[PDB]
Amino acid sequence: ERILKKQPAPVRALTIHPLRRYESSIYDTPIPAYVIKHVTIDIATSELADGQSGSTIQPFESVQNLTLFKHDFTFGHLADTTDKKFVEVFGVLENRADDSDFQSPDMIIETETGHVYVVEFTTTMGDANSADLAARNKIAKYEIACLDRSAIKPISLYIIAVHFNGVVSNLDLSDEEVNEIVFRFRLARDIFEELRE
Ligand SMILES: [Mn+3]
Ligand SMILES: [Mn+3]
Repeated sequence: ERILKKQPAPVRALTIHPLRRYESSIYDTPIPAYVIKHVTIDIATSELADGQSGSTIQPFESVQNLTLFKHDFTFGHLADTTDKKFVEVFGVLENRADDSDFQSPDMIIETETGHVYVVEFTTTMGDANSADLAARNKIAKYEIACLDRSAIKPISLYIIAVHFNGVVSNLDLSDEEVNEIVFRFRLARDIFEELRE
């Protein structure tokens, strides 16, 4: 029996924390070798020093999944790929299903206190300004569904947008957390360019 579910109700509203720009600080860090075979990927995680950026990378990968490989690999240490829909957490609104019910952000996290956290990941091959635009596009994509459902349980909407030299996010990230996202993105780009052949 979970006593945190017995609290007075929180304000039912949508919270969006402000987007911040983060720069990576990877510097001259070893990047693991990879071997691609017809795909399977063996990543030489033995080459990394204990605790350096990249410690979340697993040595073996299997890859219909090629188009989203860069996205899924970059954020794989934070969330596995999902098809969890708004409707699985909230049910339909106004007694009629619509397109918003079947949107699927990267994460929908429910807490005992009754808040819901919606998290969306995205990438860009451009610069930091491109990453900010990508983050704002994902806010635009999910803001209507999150606002409407905040009437049921309060929602906070979080975005992580990665580029080659940093992250735009409204999470409060450490240098090491920024570096892990960027490090994985850079490696995913290297692998993807060879996979596309
Ligand atoms: Mn997704
Ligand atoms: Mn995404």
